Amino acid sequence: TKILEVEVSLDPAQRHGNSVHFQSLQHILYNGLCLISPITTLRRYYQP
Amino acid sequence: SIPFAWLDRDKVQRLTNFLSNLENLENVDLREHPYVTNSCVVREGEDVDELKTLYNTFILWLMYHYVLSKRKPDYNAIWQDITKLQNVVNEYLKSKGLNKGNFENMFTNKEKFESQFSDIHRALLRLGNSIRWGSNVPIDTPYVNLTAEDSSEIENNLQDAEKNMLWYTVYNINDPWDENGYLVTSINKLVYLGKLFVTLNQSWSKLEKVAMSQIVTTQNHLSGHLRKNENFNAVYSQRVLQTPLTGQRVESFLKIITSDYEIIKSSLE
Amino acid sequence: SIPFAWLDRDKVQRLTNFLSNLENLENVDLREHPYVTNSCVVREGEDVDELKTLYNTFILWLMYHYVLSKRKPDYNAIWQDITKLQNVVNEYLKSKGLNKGNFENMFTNKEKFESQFSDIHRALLRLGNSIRWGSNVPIDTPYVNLTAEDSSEIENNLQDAEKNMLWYTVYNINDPWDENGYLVTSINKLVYLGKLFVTLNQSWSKLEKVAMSQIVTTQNHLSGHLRKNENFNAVYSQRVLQTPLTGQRVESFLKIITSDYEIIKSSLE
Amino acid sequence: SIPFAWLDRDKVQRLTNFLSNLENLENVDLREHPYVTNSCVVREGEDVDELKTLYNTFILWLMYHYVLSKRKPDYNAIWQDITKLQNVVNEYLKSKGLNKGNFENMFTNKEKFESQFSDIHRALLRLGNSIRWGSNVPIDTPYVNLTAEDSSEIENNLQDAEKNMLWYTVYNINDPWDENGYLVTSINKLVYLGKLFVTLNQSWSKLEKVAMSQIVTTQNHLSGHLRKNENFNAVYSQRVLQTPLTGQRVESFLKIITSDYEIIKSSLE
Amino acid sequence: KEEEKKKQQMLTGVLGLQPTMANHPVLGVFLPKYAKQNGGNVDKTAFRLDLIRMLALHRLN
Repeated sequence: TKILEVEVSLDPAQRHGNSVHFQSLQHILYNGLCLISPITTLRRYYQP
Repeated sequence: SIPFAWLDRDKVQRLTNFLSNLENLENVDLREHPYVTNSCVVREGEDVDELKTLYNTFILWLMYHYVLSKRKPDYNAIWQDITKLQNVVNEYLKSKGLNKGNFENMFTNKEKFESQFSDIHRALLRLGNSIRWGSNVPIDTPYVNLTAEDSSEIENNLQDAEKNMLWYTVYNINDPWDENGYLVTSINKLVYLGKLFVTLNQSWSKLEKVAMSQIVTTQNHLSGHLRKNENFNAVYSQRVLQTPLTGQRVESFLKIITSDYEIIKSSLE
Repeated sequence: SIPFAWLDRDKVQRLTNFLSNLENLENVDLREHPYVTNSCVVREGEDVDELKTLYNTFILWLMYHYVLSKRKPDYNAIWQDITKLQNVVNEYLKSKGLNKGNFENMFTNKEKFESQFSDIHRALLRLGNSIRWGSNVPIDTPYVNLTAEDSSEIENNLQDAEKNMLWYTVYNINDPWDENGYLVTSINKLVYLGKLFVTLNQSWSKLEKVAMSQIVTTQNHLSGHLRKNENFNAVYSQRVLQTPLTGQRVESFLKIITSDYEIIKSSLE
Repeated sequence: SIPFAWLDRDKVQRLTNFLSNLENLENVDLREHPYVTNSCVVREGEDVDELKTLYNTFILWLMYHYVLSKRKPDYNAIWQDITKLQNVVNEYLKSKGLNKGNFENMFTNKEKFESQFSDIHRALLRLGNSIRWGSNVPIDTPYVNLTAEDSSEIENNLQDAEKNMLWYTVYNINDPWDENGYLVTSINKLVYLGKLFVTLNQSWSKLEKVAMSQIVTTQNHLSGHLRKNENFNAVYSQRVLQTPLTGQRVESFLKIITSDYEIIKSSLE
Repeated sequence: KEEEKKKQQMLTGVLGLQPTMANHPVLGVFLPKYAKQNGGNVDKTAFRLDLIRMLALHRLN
């Protein structure tokens, strides 16, 4: 499982007013999974 | 025409085939083929080695420098494409739209005159611009322009051109699908062609310096070994084979030693 | 390298020469050159053609699409001149004077947008104004330009490009003797370059689509023939040659199928 | 080495002499020489002929089409003189003598309109009569250069071109009889060269269509005869000889049928 | 003879597999391909996972 950043800017209609250099930062959990309940057997192999 | 009748005709054919297919076989360097130097070796043991190997390797390095200066390809054909890409693409990049790199165009011309370290600096300053255009926000990453598979292939092509500057291939970087633009591919072309051009020129200067160092070393050893005799044939061989050489006098010297080959093979004791 | 099959060294050398001089010869189409396919067919009849020619024509179409993708020239260089001509001449004439064709300037702004097929539609309607300026009291004239032999040579060049997209030559229609005006010669330039660009992209996408369709068809027939066996080598050949192929995938798949040619020569009976 | 199915050396010499002197003999058409067709027959009567004369004629029509296609002369050298007359004489004559620049010569726009040339020539004959006698009504002579006996020689020359479009001649102009020198003799040369050009192109397309029609017919009959045998090399011959052909496939298919005449001589029963 | 030692060394490096498992078809076919690798810096774990997924592909009842 990898972290990936996303450097993306806005739509152009919000890019206009001195938001040309803005850079929204999006972290996306590539190849990971959601988790809902405390994992006990596989504590060695699963990182929250 | 073609000295050393006194060697084996098989070995003379070996040297003829080597000097005929030097531009065809890979790793063009006389150091990298020691069986040429070991096929150069003189019969009847070390007693005749101790004199004739120096003359034999002397004519080997002379012919090697000669066939290099005769078979050097033209590099102005690839510098023509470098100048074309640098002029057209950079001027339409900057003067046509969003002119910021006026000083950088100043730089590209002033460095295109005669500087190579500055061509490495331009490789930096154009990788910056290619990362600006290919993914449209400025950030820095080292040495990678695009396309990891072709990046692995370009190292193979540069090793091929560095080993054989006589027989080189231009890669034609461009991509049929359009995942990065025309201008990004043009910067890819210019970076690859600049590295190729400086690779060919520096490998050429390396081979020419090695060849002249070997020729001067063989002159010193051969004159020091022919110093002993006071025969007229010996002193005439000294006064012929003692003269200094340049890169543009080696052809006349090869003609002179070919014309006076009989008196120096008689002068060999 | 150059794995092909159980074919003769003669036939391997033939296919070597053909896929090397693909950009050299004209009318580049594997249907138009059937000698490649009967060089591809395997010795000793259909008892060993019935699987091996399926594999071998599969290898032909893979490496044919590979050498197309590796040797496509970049037609954006001619679309750059299309943008320069269409921008500088057309919009600025119709703005500087005769301020009625601004609807047609919105049309040529959408022509500047990458909708080439619909863009080159109504090149007649944007040629009629060039007819009006080349000859007074505007009539309808033939679509290719004013000089008769240049008009025929344009069509000859377009047929040459349509046969061989990989090797194309611009015509450079400009003349110092100018009975025809400067701006309408720029319009002639724009029409010729637009036709050249759309013709190259149509023929390229045509042959690319044909090659990919043939690759998928040979995969379907070859998997259907490999279906029956349940040995591990046979089902591994099924799972390798069953993998989906797109144009970005085909080059990595050619590397994969070399490293699996090491087995699937022996995996085939 | 021009491979033939089952022939005598006399018949091989006859067919090779026909394909060598195709451009030398008159009445260049394969249907006009029955002795070639009679020499194409195979020995041992109808039981051998019913299987093998189909393949023998299928050899001969392919080889005829290939040599005919290869030995096509350039038809642009005569159209260069047609444009030299049409551009320099008639346009400048109309601009000088105030004939308001009729574009009927430029209705061709290229050497593709083999239609309406007769109307162009009728307009040229009216212009020639009006130049020669100032106030003429249209009169019913085929050449308005005021010519009779060389008109008969011109009809003879056009018949000779119809017979041999591979090798052609251009006749002359003459001036013991001087009426209009640069003008109506150029009208004669333009009319004669137009009729010669359209005759060469129409007879060329006639022979090419006849040859390809006979090749497709022999494909159909020969594959219908060889459909029955289910043997290995027999259906290998079926898959070789089943391939469809056009005007440019035929060269490569001739190479195919040489390299498979290596086998399909024995493969035939 | 050196190639056989490379094959056997890679076999012991993968898992320490016994020759009884070396005779298995999935091994018999892939040990030669694992010979033309692992001379590089690649990994030891990659070969274990590769053998896992290939042995799995083999056994689809």
